[PDB]
Amino acid sequence: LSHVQQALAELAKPKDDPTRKHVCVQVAPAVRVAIAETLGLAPGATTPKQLAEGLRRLGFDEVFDTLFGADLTIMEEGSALLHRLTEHLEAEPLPMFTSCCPGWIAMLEKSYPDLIPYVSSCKSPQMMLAAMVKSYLAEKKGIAPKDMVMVSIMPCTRKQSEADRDWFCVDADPTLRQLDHVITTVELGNIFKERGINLAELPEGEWDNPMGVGSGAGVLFGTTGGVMEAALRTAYELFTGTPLPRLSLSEVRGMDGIKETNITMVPAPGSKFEELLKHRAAGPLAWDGGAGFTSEDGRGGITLRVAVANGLGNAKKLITKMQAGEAKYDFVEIMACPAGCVGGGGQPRSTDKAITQKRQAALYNLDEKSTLRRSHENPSIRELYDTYLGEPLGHKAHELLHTHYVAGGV
Ligand code: SF4
Ligand SMILES: [Cl-]
Repeated sequence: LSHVQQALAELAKPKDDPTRKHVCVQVAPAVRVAIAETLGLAPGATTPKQLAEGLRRLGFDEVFDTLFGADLTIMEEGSALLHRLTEHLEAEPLPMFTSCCPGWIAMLEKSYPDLIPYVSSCKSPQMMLAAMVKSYLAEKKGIAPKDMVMVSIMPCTRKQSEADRDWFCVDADPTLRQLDHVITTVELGNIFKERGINLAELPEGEWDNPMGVGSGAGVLFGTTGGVMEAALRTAYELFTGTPLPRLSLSEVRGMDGIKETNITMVPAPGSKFEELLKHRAAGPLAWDGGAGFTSEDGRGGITLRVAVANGLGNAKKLITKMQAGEAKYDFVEIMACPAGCVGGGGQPRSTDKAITQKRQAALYNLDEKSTLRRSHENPSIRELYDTYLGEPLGHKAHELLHTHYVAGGV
């Protein structure tokens, strides 16, 4: 039985059935914008809450926004970056690579195992949310993890292999998956139509909060610009005490699918970061000790060099020049898909050459695009850490939200 068939089997069970399980679903933003195309409509032609209603009509007991998991990734990865930056100032290496794309993680383990220490140990947004629901939420609702089923709807054909990583399980039992089944945008679209469900004709439903209390998806109003940018912002604003605006990446000449930006950071006055810049300034990626600037009275500062690679072919050319020292970066994100997740392998096929641009544009409302969201300000995220996880990068956070990598692959 395919994973789609297994999830549908769990849903086919009446809710009052003695063997019925608590079936949960989480949905990626890339899915929500592209799902309307399965009806022959434009991207974004169906609202988020219409999809929520549709999923609830399939029989899901919980409907979650993957963005909640993304806030956890931003928290952990932002802290991780700040940590590595900190220990490199006072003399887990640099540059740091992000790790949300399983296509990158796969290529990392098979072709570049010597780069493993440089990669963030953060789990993906979907896996963090999954680990959370079968731990915190299970305990809150008095449900055994074995009686909870976690489904994700993804734009990606690789998110199942990510989920199937052996140790992504509960209490060292690899049969108790943190995330059981992954369904693609087109597969979900096919399920709706085969049941006569038209999303565009549905009323607005509502999301569930992974914290098990309150209303909404447990995510505040506004946008972050994605995990990488928000992780950067997290580190930046703690380091400088000043807000980081939305990033504008510029294309690197001579390199396809590579974008970059330079971010200058002056430590906040009186901070530990100001002490470290002052009191001390004298592998496969040996890293030049950083890009720093200073001046007359000692306005000491460091320049964070960031790169983004789409996709895997273009990424190899970047790594080559990095090892050659021709490309110098501190923070690198590698996505397997040329257009990123909005153009993932699980997305509808279109004749429109600009379909990925339409998807991106329709991702959020002009209202939401104008408002900056910060993960550490999310009351649900604050509560989860204060009352359950402890500190980011800590013991509990490492066990539930972090992972490891295997040289040679799995
Ligand atoms: S870039 Fe492609 S392969 Fe990587 S996470 Fe996004 S959809 Fe999946
Ligand atoms: Cl994810």
